[PDB]
Amino acid sequence: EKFAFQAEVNRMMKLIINSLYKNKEIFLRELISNASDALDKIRLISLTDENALAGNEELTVKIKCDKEKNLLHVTDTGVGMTREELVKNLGTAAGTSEFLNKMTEASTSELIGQFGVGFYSAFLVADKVIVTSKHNNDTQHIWESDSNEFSVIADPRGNTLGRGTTITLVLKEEASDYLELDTIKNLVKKYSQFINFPIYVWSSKTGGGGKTVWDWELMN
Ligand SMILES: COC1=C2C[C@@H](C)C[C@H](OC)[C@H](O)[C@@H](C)/C=C(\C)[C@H](OC(N)=O)[C@@H](OC)/C=C\C=C(/C)C(=O)NC(=CC1=O)C2=O
Repeated sequence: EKFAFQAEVNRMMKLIINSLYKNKEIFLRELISNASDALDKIRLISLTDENALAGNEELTVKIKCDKEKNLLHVTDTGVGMTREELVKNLGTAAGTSEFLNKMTEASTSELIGQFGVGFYSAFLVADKVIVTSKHNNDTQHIWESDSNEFSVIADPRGNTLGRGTTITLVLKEEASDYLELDTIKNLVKKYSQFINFPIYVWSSKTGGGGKTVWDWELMN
């Protein structure tokens, strides 16, 4: 059922990702960029095929800090991924050479994005990463990994996303700060530069008369 990452690829990625230890907050920049790409794709598709947005009529990025469960969620209503794409694109050449040539013969913070491995920076702050996704052409599925092995299963909750993807991070004890609204809001704003889609953070808001209310708060 489960899978294991390629021995050499894993080892090399461990070193690549670890080199970003002085600026771990970049994982959020990468997840936001990924969401932006998924949203650009569904937006382009919707220009000629309006029914493409039927499963969820909105184009947004919504972030939720679940202090109660020690989880950080980054959800987009982009194009989503099929079960095969989760297994194939989050599980697997001599292209590694091209990556270390860029490493040694040449910055890591700007190379991961270009090499298409920025997603893995999530492991800088998380012991486990879960990817829940729903694409128009398939049912909702869940990918899970501890950075060494991974598995994919049909989501028993059914199609709850409508369309899109949720990146769920099980935060390391030393990354509890990322559950704080102020910290998350600050980072989102710092990394919501060229994203042409609204990004929200589920937050507490002043409700008046001493009342506290919760709602999505626009960051860009
Ligand atoms: C150019 O596309 C990108 C690729 C190539 C490829 C895998 C694209 C993918 O093909 C199935 C879909 O077309 C695309 C819409 C899905 C996302 C961007 C997902 O994010 C969300 N929010 O859906 C992301 O989930 C973690 C997919 C894995 C990301 C990896 C391994 C990475 O590190 N960098 C990548 C960032 C990218 O932008 C990357 O490799």
